[PDB]
Amino acid sequence: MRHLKSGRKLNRHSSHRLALYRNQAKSLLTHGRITTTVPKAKELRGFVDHLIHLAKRGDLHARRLVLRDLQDVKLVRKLFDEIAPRYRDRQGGYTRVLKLAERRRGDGAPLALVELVE
Amino acid sequence: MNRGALIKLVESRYVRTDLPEFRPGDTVRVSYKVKEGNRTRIQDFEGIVIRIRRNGFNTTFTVRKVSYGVGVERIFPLHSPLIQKIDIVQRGRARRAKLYFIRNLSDREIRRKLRADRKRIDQDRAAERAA
Amino acid sequence: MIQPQTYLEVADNTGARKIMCIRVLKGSNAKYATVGDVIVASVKEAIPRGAVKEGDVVKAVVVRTKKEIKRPDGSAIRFDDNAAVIINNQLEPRGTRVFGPVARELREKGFMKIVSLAPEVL
Amino acid sequence: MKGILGVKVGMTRIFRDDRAVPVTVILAGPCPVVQRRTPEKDGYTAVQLGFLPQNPKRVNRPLKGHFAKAGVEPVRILREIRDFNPEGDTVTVEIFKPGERVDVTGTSKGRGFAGVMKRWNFAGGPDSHGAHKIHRHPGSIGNRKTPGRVYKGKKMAGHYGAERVTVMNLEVVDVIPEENLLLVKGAVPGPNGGLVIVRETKKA
Amino acid sequence: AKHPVPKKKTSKARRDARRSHHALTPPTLVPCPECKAMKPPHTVCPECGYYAGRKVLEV
RNA sequence: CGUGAGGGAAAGGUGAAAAGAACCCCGGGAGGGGAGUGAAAUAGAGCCUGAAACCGUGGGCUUACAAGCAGUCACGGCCCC
RNA sequence: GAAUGCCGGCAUGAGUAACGAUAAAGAGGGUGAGAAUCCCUCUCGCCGUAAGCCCAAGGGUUCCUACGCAAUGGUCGUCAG
RNA sequence: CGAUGUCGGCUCGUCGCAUCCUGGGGCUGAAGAAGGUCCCAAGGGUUGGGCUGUUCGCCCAUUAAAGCGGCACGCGAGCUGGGUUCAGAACGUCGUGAGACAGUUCGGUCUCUAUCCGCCACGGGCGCAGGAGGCUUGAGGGGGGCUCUUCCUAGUACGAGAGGACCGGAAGGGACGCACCUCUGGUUUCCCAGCUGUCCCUCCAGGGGCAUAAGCUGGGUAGCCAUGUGCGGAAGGGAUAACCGCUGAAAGCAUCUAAGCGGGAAGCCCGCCCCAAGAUGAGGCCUCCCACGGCAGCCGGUAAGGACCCGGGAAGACCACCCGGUGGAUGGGCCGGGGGUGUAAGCGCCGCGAGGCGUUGAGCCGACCGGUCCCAAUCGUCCGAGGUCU
Ligand SMILES: [Mg+2]
Ligand SMILES: [Mg+2]
Ligand SMILES: [Mg+2]
Ligand SMILES: [Mg+2]
Ligand SMILES: [Mg+2]
Ligand SMILES: [Mg+2]
Ligand SMILES: [Mg+2]
Ligand SMILES: [Mg+2]
Ligand SMILES: [Mg+2]
Ligand SMILES: [Mg+2]
Ligand SMILES: [Mg+2]
Ligand SMILES: [Mg+2]
Ligand SMILES: [Mg+2]
Ligand SMILES: [Mg+2]
Ligand SMILES: [Mg+2]
Ligand SMILES: [Mg+2]
Ligand SMILES: [Mg+2]
Ligand SMILES: [Mg+2]
Ligand SMILES: [Mg+2]
Ligand SMILES: [Mg+2]
Ligand SMILES: [Mg+2]
Ligand SMILES: [Mg+2]
Ligand SMILES: [Mg+2]
Ligand SMILES: [Mg+2]
Ligand SMILES: [Mg+2]
Ligand SMILES: [Mg+2]
Ligand SMILES: [Mg+2]
Ligand SMILES: [Mg+2]
Ligand SMILES: [Mg+2]
Ligand SMILES: [Mg+2]
Ligand SMILES: [Mg+2]
Ligand SMILES: [Mg+2]
Ligand SMILES: [Mg+2]
Ligand SMILES: [Mg+2]
Ligand SMILES: [Mg+2]
Ligand SMILES: [Mg+2]
Ligand SMILES: [Mg+2]
Ligand SMILES: [Mg+2]
Ligand SMILES: [Mg+2]
Ligand SMILES: [Mg+2]
Ligand SMILES: [Mg+2]
Ligand SMILES: [Mg+2]
Ligand SMILES: [Mg+2]
Ligand SMILES: [Mg+2]
Ligand SMILES: [Mg+2]
Ligand SMILES: [Mg+2]
Ligand SMILES: [Mg+2]
Ligand SMILES: [Mg+2]
Ligand SMILES: [Mg+2]
Ligand SMILES: [Mg+2]
Ligand SMILES: [Mg+2]
Ligand SMILES: [Mg+2]
Ligand SMILES: [Mg+2]
Ligand SMILES: [Mg+2]
Ligand SMILES: [Mg+2]
Ligand SMILES: [Mg+2]
Ligand SMILES: [Mg+2]
Ligand SMILES: [Mg+2]
Ligand SMILES: [Mg+2]
Ligand SMILES: [Mg+2]
Ligand SMILES: [Mg+2]
Ligand SMILES: [Mg+2]
Ligand SMILES: [Mg+2]
Ligand SMILES: [Mg+2]
Ligand SMILES: [Mg+2]
Ligand SMILES: [Mg+2]
Ligand SMILES: [Mg+2]
Ligand SMILES: [Mg+2]
Ligand SMILES: [Mg+2]
Ligand SMILES: [Mg+2]
Ligand SMILES: [Mg+2]
Ligand SMILES: [Mg+2]
Ligand SMILES: [Mg+2]
Ligand SMILES: [Mg+2]
Ligand SMILES: [Mg+2]
Ligand SMILES: [Mg+2]
Ligand SMILES: [Mg+2]
Ligand SMILES: [Mg+2]
Ligand SMILES: [Mg+2]
Ligand SMILES: [Mg+2]
Ligand SMILES: [Mg+2]
Ligand SMILES: [Mg+2]
Ligand SMILES: [Mg+2]
Ligand SMILES: [Mg+2]
Ligand SMILES: [Mg+2]
Ligand SMILES: [Mg+2]
Ligand SMILES: [Mg+2]
Ligand SMILES: [Mg+2]
Ligand SMILES: [Mg+2]
Ligand SMILES: [Mg+2]
Ligand SMILES: [Mg+2]
Ligand SMILES: [Mg+2]
Ligand SMILES: [Mg+2]
Ligand SMILES: [Mg+2]
Ligand SMILES: [Mg+2]
Ligand SMILES: [Mg+2]
Ligand SMILES: [Mg+2]
Ligand SMILES: [Mg+2]
Ligand SMILES: [Mg+2]
Ligand SMILES: [Mg+2]
Ligand SMILES: [Mg+2]
Ligand SMILES: [Mg+2]
Ligand SMILES: [Mg+2]
Ligand SMILES: [Mg+2]
Ligand SMILES: [Mg+2]
Ligand SMILES: [Mg+2]
Ligand SMILES: [Mg+2]
Ligand SMILES: [Mg+2]
Ligand SMILES: [Mg+2]
Ligand SMILES: [Mg+2]
Ligand SMILES: [Mg+2]
Ligand SMILES: [Mg+2]
Ligand SMILES: [Mg+2]
Ligand SMILES: [Mg+2]
Ligand SMILES: [Mg+2]
Ligand SMILES: [Mg+2]
Ligand SMILES: [Mg+2]
Ligand SMILES: [Mg+2]
Ligand SMILES: [Mg+2]
Ligand SMILES: [Mg+2]
Ligand SMILES: [Mg+2]
Ligand SMILES: [Mg+2]
Ligand SMILES: [Mg+2]
Ligand SMILES: [Mg+2]
Ligand SMILES: [Mg+2]
Ligand SMILES: [Mg+2]
Ligand SMILES: [Mg+2]
Ligand SMILES: [Mg+2]
Ligand SMILES: [Mg+2]
Ligand SMILES: [Mg+2]
Ligand SMILES: [Mg+2]
Ligand SMILES: [Mg+2]
Ligand SMILES: [Mg+2]
Ligand SMILES: [Mg+2]
Ligand SMILES: [Mg+2]
Ligand SMILES: [Mg+2]
Ligand SMILES: [Mg+2]
Ligand SMILES: [Mg+2]
Ligand SMILES: [Mg+2]
Ligand SMILES: [Mg+2]
Ligand SMILES: [Mg+2]
Ligand SMILES: [Mg+2]
Ligand SMILES: [Mg+2]
Ligand SMILES: [Mg+2]
Ligand SMILES: [Mg+2]
Ligand SMILES: [Mg+2]
Ligand SMILES: [Mg+2]
Ligand SMILES: [Mg+2]
Ligand SMILES: [Mg+2]
Ligand SMILES: [Mg+2]
Ligand SMILES: [Mg+2]
Ligand SMILES: [Mg+2]
Ligand SMILES: [Mg+2]
Ligand SMILES: [Mg+2]
Ligand SMILES: [Mg+2]
Ligand SMILES: [Mg+2]
Ligand SMILES: [Mg+2]
Ligand SMILES: [Mg+2]
Ligand SMILES: [Mg+2]
Ligand SMILES: [Mg+2]
Ligand SMILES: [Mg+2]
Ligand SMILES: [Mg+2]
Ligand SMILES: [Mg+2]
Ligand SMILES: [Mg+2]
Ligand SMILES: [Mg+2]
Ligand SMILES: [Mg+2]
Ligand SMILES: [Mg+2]
Ligand SMILES: [Mg+2]
Ligand SMILES: [Mg+2]
Ligand SMILES: [Mg+2]
Ligand SMILES: [Mg+2]
Ligand SMILES: [Mg+2]
Ligand SMILES: [Mg+2]
Ligand SMILES: [Mg+2]
Ligand SMILES: [Mg+2]
Ligand SMILES: [Mg+2]
Ligand SMILES: [Mg+2]
Ligand SMILES: [Mg+2]
Ligand SMILES: [Mg+2]
Ligand SMILES: [Mg+2]
Ligand SMILES: [Mg+2]
Ligand SMILES: [Mg+2]
Ligand SMILES: [Mg+2]
Ligand SMILES: [Mg+2]
Ligand SMILES: [Mg+2]
Ligand SMILES: [Mg+2]
Ligand SMILES: [Mg+2]
Ligand SMILES: [Mg+2]
Ligand SMILES: [Mg+2]
Ligand SMILES: [Mg+2]
Ligand SMILES: [Mg+2]
Ligand SMILES: [Mg+2]
Ligand SMILES: [Mg+2]
Ligand SMILES: [Mg+2]
Ligand SMILES: [Mg+2]
Ligand SMILES: [Mg+2]
Ligand SMILES: [Mg+2]
Ligand SMILES: [Mg+2]
Ligand SMILES: [Mg+2]
Ligand SMILES: [Mg+2]
Ligand SMILES: [Mg+2]
Ligand SMILES: [Mg+2]
Ligand SMILES: [Mg+2]
Ligand SMILES: [Mg+2]
Ligand SMILES: [Mg+2]
Ligand SMILES: [Mg+2]
Ligand SMILES: [Mg+2]
Ligand SMILES: [Mg+2]
Ligand SMILES: [Mg+2]
Ligand SMILES: [Mg+2]
Ligand SMILES: [Mg+2]
Ligand SMILES: [Mg+2]
Ligand SMILES: [Mg+2]
Ligand SMILES: [Mg+2]
Ligand SMILES: [Mg+2]
Ligand SMILES: [Mg+2]
Ligand SMILES: [Mg+2]
Ligand SMILES: [Mg+2]
Ligand SMILES: [Mg+2]
Ligand SMILES: [Mg+2]
Ligand SMILES: [Mg+2]
Ligand SMILES: [Mg+2]
Ligand SMILES: [Mg+2]
Ligand SMILES: [Mg+2]
Ligand SMILES: [Mg+2]
Ligand SMILES: [Mg+2]
Ligand SMILES: [Mg+2]
Ligand SMILES: [Mg+2]
Ligand SMILES: [Mg+2]
Ligand SMILES: [Mg+2]
Ligand SMILES: [Mg+2]
Ligand SMILES: [Mg+2]
Ligand SMILES: [Zn+2]
Repeated sequence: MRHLKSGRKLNRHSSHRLALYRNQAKSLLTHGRITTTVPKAKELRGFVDHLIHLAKRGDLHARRLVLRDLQDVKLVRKLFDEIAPRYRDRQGGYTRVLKLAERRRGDGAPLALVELVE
Repeated sequence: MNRGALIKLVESRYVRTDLPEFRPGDTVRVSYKVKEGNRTRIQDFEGIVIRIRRNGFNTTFTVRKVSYGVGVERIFPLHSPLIQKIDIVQRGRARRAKLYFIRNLSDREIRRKLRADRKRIDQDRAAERAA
Repeated sequence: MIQPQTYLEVADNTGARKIMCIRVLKGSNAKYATVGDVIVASVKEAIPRGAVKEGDVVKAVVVRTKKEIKRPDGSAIRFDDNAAVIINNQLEPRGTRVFGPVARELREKGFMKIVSLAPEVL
Repeated sequence: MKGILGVKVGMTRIFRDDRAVPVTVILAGPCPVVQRRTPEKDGYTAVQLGFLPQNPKRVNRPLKGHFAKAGVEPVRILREIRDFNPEGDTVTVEIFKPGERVDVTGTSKGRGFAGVMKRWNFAGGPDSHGAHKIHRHPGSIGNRKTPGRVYKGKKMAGHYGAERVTVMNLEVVDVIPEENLLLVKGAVPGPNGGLVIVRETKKA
Repeated sequence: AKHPVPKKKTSKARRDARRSHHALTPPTLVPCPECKAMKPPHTVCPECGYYAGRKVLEV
């Protein structure tokens, strides 16, 4: 039973799954758009959206919280100066997932794009 | 529908607001209504509250004391109609929500670990200076 | 919540100090004894020259338990030890005084003398 | 017989005569009568109750004609109560009064594929003393050459729950008609949000 | 365990009967409203990169 | 294969003649389709003949209330000559 | 037609068990007919009395570079002992 | 004997009845209470320990009772391996010896993959003469079925006393079963905090990795749970068993019986709960579609509807089931509430300092109860009646 349990496992233990989310965030925040598997894409939304929201608050505390997951000061600086202000009036929904047509050849994995919204 | 609001609505007839706010580490005297034959009296249970277990109307709290060489703990529904009143006997300051660790401490070690909460003692003195 | 092998303190002055439940006297096959229930027990430790001695097979009533006791008012009570008072086949105490608090459930179960001999009834 | 359809909302407890009383709260009515079963027409007696209004843009045409013949707005759920002919065109919580006893039928929570220890309270095997990969296993399932088969109804692992269960003789603790609310003392099958049926008890 | 083993060779009939549920079902494909190419529903078109009526992707 | 003494296989055939398929077409190639050679190309080199088990595509009859060493005797239905 | 016969071929089990340490992955860029698997960058993890370095046995070109992917590689392969 | 694994235990049952208990009876050397003995009765129940490999048995403490047997001394492709039952070793004993002993003693490899039948679950197909969406009847199955104490009647009947009822009535239990999570108590792999060592970011401060597949520790929501909570065994009706009768001949009397009628068990049928029309004997009711083109047949487009695809779900291995798909609150985000943790960072102030106080129940913050179209269920496709005959 899994009744009302939230959050995928992605066949990873605690620290690997957390490092997976942190690494995908750095990649998405760096390039604006990435391609992953659909399951990874869907779980990445909530993770990044939270970091973007804290960037919108903008205070020192928020920056130190975000840094726990992103670590790269120049990247948090990009998040606060460039990324977050284009979401000033947007309340949630800072990322989007769109499914791709062709599967990955070596294992059939369905793929999806994740990107930051305009 | 809002199932949570309906539950809160069923509980509304039974919520009370006359009782004083307290924290784990405070010393409390619970005046509790008790049957014994062929009458019902009020018995006071006084001790350190070591746990407030919150769930709205279903919040409960646990009070520990030593009676005649034996430790005793009582769990009380915070909205029980059988509670006449609760008196704050002392404000203690703890560093954590659950004080189970005092079940293993000598009385001296407890007095050291749960020192008087000056900030909230003054708060009780300032208030209660009512008009 | 007492069963065979469980050790209990002796909350009286019979001379016994530790008893070991060997039976819950509650029917054909009760699994546990709580406050107010009677047990058969072996005396595992006694002070010199008491009414009961080590090796005696005695009856006792459980007067307080470490497993918290639930009550119809929604409250509960829990003691630091598992304690019993040694009784005769008439449910009367074999000592002349009982030590520590005792559960109020005892009164309702017909152990009136033990309830009165106690210093506190919770 | 008298019954009503409902939704299980959640559990709490009330205080009554200085006793804590565990209750399950049910949002029961109101239930329009959508069809009556008669001995002349259908060979038996029962009332088809309706419950919870529905978006008509979701109700297909044969269902719409069934409501229209009853003069009833589109409802999410149709269920029959056997041997019940209510006088009005709408059944509400007021058919029950405090102190009455009821039977409640729900769809129990679903364990999915359940082992023999969860499903049937089998004892399993030792966890040490050489026990070898059989800690939760059923043990023997039979005999030998006679009868050389396994009984029908043998207790084995498999799907468990998400089935109709009726708990009987539950005390109605309160009725709150303003909110179509029924308070039943005790536990009722299924999850919060689940459809339940509340009937007058068959225990005398 | 004691190494269970098939008792009899499976007949051609029983082998192929077991396989009566093995046929593939064809892929679900809709026309892309922009370039008319056949493509899975709810995917960005792989022929023109449109989805929800706008260009999402270089192809 | 065995440290070693020693053990110890499988594996033949295009066609009369290479005339062994230029060139074009799909394909990354493999493979094929045309062209062409030949009396013959299911003699095209994974090559004489090419059985059987075994696998497949097409067609005729038949089969989802039925008890079977699978056949045999009878009758009836359908298909074919 | 049988010798748990001999040699060979091909079935069944079956799209089943398994794919060889639970140190662990993610993304971007490139190459290419083809990329989870090759190259490059960033992030993550693991060893560090070793899972790093040198030497002797044994092995015998496996070394370096170019070209290549039928087979070998437990998948893939543009990579490679 | 080209192998039918062999004791005991554990697990899982099921059956017989020569019945251990519970229910119903006759006789009694049955006053009562308690027994004895036989009859009916297999529905349910039949405890936990000490010893020994033990079966059995004895013992301890209980119990309504601690029943006896069958199922390859039920069950090793289910487990165990103490015993027995190879190779080692020793004792007693026997034998000159090698060695020998249902004598003893210590040790001693128990095999990942289920094809068919069978069993537990779950689908796919076709059928149920038109095709569909609902709601149902219940043939037939299954589940369950236990029992104790105290009290009232009444210290009455009975008995010299001790003791002590029937019948009827009330309360409280034990074990078992089903469901549940309000309470009590667990878990809660990252929800919060504290801590050590090391390496790193960025020097301070603040943080991150690793120390487990949580480094350790104190806590802990939802869920899943028992130790926790609710509820069940019935009642009631019908027919019976042993047994007891009414009326009553054969047989002037007598006889429960030959005609006929009554009473009478935890047992039998029904009643309760669950499955159930593949019940091919394929049931019933409500509602929806329609007689479309071309040659009990076919071909294609439609109809009511349905499937696909997608967002999901206390539903779930896949499948299925259920909800939703912009005419939308389905998941994700964001907002509020709950809940947990327990006073963040930064700054000010006190201290030489570790620290302390204030800002501050602060900061962080999974799942729970809701709100909100910010993100995503875009756009679509394919099936699908024309109703045989008497
Ligand atoms: Mg489940
Ligand atoms: Mg699990
Ligand atoms: Mg969810
Ligand atoms: Mg999940
Ligand atoms: Mg997580
Ligand atoms: Mg995992
Ligand atoms: Mg995996
Ligand atoms: Mg992995
Ligand atoms: Mg890790
Ligand atoms: Mg770790
Ligand atoms: Mg999914
Ligand atoms: Mg998409
Ligand atoms: Mg796809
Ligand atoms: Mg590949
Ligand atoms: Mg609630
Ligand atoms: Mg409301
Ligand atoms: Mg007192
Ligand atoms: Mg105290
Ligand atoms: Mg009061
Ligand atoms: Mg002694
Ligand atoms: Mg004491
Ligand atoms: Mg239901
Ligand atoms: Mg199991
Ligand atoms: Mg269990
Ligand atoms: Mg169960
Ligand atoms: Mg067990
Ligand atoms: Mg166990
Ligand atoms: Mg064991
Ligand atoms: Mg073993
Ligand atoms: Mg083993
Ligand atoms: Mg094990
Ligand atoms: Mg087993
Ligand atoms: Mg048989
Ligand atoms: Mg199911
Ligand atoms: Mg009330
Ligand atoms: Mg629920
Ligand atoms: Mg095994
Ligand atoms: Mg085995
Ligand atoms: Mg096996
Ligand atoms: Mg094994
Ligand atoms: Mg095997
Ligand atoms: Mg076999
Ligand atoms: Mg075939
Ligand atoms: Mg088959
Ligand atoms: Mg192109
Ligand atoms: Mg050799
Ligand atoms: Mg050699
Ligand atoms: Mg040789
Ligand atoms: Mg040769
Ligand atoms: Mg030649
Ligand atoms: Mg030749
Ligand atoms: Mg060419
Ligand atoms: Mg080419
Ligand atoms: Mg080409
Ligand atoms: Mg070629
Ligand atoms: Mg070709
Ligand atoms: Mg060619
Ligand atoms: Mg020619
Ligand atoms: Mg010729
Ligand atoms: Mg030929
Ligand atoms: Mg030829
Ligand atoms: Mg020749
Ligand atoms: Mg040939
Ligand atoms: Mg050939
Ligand atoms: Mg052939
Ligand atoms: Mg074949
Ligand atoms: Mg064919
Ligand atoms: Mg039939
Ligand atoms: Mg037929
Ligand atoms: Mg025949
Ligand atoms: Mg004939
Ligand atoms: Mg022969
Ligand atoms: Mg052979
Ligand atoms: Mg053979
Ligand atoms: Mg052979
Ligand atoms: Mg042969
Ligand atoms: Mg051979
Ligand atoms: Mg062979
Ligand atoms: Mg094969
Ligand atoms: Mg083979
Ligand atoms: Mg498969
Ligand atoms: Mg298999
Ligand atoms: Mg498998
Ligand atoms: Mg292997
Ligand atoms: Mg596998
Ligand atoms: Mg392996
Ligand atoms: Mg591996
Ligand atoms: Mg790349
Ligand atoms: Mg690339
Ligand atoms: Mg690759
Ligand atoms: Mg490739
Ligand atoms: Mg590389
Ligand atoms: Mg390391
Ligand atoms: Mg070192
Ligand atoms: Mg050399
Ligand atoms: Mg070599
Ligand atoms: Mg070199
Ligand atoms: Mg080389
Ligand atoms: Mg090299
Ligand atoms: Mg190269
Ligand atoms: Mg290759
Ligand atoms: Mg290759
Ligand atoms: Mg290749
Ligand atoms: Mg080559
Ligand atoms: Mg290979
Ligand atoms: Mg390969
Ligand atoms: Mg390999
Ligand atoms: Mg290449
Ligand atoms: Mg290589
Ligand atoms: Mg033999
Ligand atoms: Mg053999
Ligand atoms: Mg044989
Ligand atoms: Mg054999
Ligand atoms: Mg038996
Ligand atoms: Mg008998
Ligand atoms: Mg008996
Ligand atoms: Mg009797
Ligand atoms: Mg008598
Ligand atoms: Mg007598
Ligand atoms: Mg008798
Ligand atoms: Mg008799
Ligand atoms: Mg008799
Ligand atoms: Mg019986
Ligand atoms: Mg039976
Ligand atoms: Mg029996
Ligand atoms: Mg015993
Ligand atoms: Mg022992
Ligand atoms: Mg011992
Ligand atoms: Mg034993
Ligand atoms: Mg024994
Ligand atoms: Mg013996
Ligand atoms: Mg003896
Ligand atoms: Mg007794
Ligand atoms: Mg008895
Ligand atoms: Mg037997
Ligand atoms: Mg045998
Ligand atoms: Mg025998
Ligand atoms: Mg024998
Ligand atoms: Mg046996
Ligand atoms: Mg036996
Ligand atoms: Mg056996
Ligand atoms: Mg075995
Ligand atoms: Mg055995
Ligand atoms: Mg066996
Ligand atoms: Mg076997
Ligand atoms: Mg077996
Ligand atoms: Mg066998
Ligand atoms: Mg042994
Ligand atoms: Mg031994
Ligand atoms: Mg022995
Ligand atoms: Mg031996
Ligand atoms: Mg041997
Ligand atoms: Mg030996
Ligand atoms: Mg010896
Ligand atoms: Mg000797
Ligand atoms: Mg001898
Ligand atoms: Mg001898
Ligand atoms: Mg001699
Ligand atoms: Mg001698
Ligand atoms: Mg011999
Ligand atoms: Mg011997
Ligand atoms: Mg022997
Ligand atoms: Mg022997
Ligand atoms: Mg010996
Ligand atoms: Mg040893
Ligand atoms: Mg031995
Ligand atoms: Mg084997
Ligand atoms: Mg397998
Ligand atoms: Mg099978
Ligand atoms: Mg078979
Ligand atoms: Mg079906
Ligand atoms: Mg189907
Ligand atoms: Mg009917
Ligand atoms: Mg029936
Ligand atoms: Mg049948
Ligand atoms: Mg039945
Ligand atoms: Mg009396
Ligand atoms: Mg008298
Ligand atoms: Mg009576
Ligand atoms: Mg009872
Ligand atoms: Mg809760
Ligand atoms: Mg809880
Ligand atoms: Mg709670
Ligand atoms: Mg708790
Ligand atoms: Mg975290
Ligand atoms: Mg650190
Ligand atoms: Mg440093
Ligand atoms: Mg640096
Ligand atoms: Mg620092
Ligand atoms: Mg590191
Ligand atoms: Mg690690
Ligand atoms: Mg950590
Ligand atoms: Mg520590
Ligand atoms: Mg805890
Ligand atoms: Mg923890
Ligand atoms: Mg929790
Ligand atoms: Mg329990
Ligand atoms: Mg009768
Ligand atoms: Mg006569
Ligand atoms: Mg007469
Ligand atoms: Mg008669
Ligand atoms: Mg009668
Ligand atoms: Mg009669
Ligand atoms: Mg009578
Ligand atoms: Mg009866
Ligand atoms: Mg009964
Ligand atoms: Mg049904
Ligand atoms: Mg039907
Ligand atoms: Mg039906
Ligand atoms: Mg039939
Ligand atoms: Mg029908
Ligand atoms: Mg349509
Ligand atoms: Mg799903
Ligand atoms: Mg699938
Ligand atoms: Mg539906
Ligand atoms: Mg739908
Ligand atoms: Mg749509
Ligand atoms: Mg629309
Ligand atoms: Mg939503
Ligand atoms: Mg939402
Ligand atoms: Mg929230
Ligand atoms: Mg809050
Ligand atoms: Mg709070
Ligand atoms: Mg502070
Ligand atoms: Mg601060
Ligand atoms: Mg200073
Ligand atoms: Mg200050
Ligand atoms: Mg909040
Ligand atoms: Mg959140
Ligand atoms: Mg939108
Ligand atoms: Mg709206
Ligand atoms: Mg389209
Ligand atoms: Zn397109």
